[PDB]
Amino acid sequence: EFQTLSPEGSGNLAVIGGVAVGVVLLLVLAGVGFFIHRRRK
Amino acid sequence: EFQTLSPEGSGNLAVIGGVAVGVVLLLVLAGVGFFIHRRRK
Repeated sequence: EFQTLSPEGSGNLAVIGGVAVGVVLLLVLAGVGFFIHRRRK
Repeated sequence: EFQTLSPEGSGNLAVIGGVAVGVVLLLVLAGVGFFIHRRRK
């Protein structure tokens, strides 16, 4: 499930992807961050 | 899959939030969906 959203901005509407996308990635590291080591190894 | 497109639209950047944001919400329901009863206990 490889996916890559290249940077595409025009003006003020570009800020949408920047924040939106940025949130997605952060969501992964977060959940997958503790959900991967919730009880250590 | 995407069809019916106008010859000139002043919102090509809007599609960013639509997809980006839409993905975020879906990410929650997904993870929180199985992570709510994963392996039962």
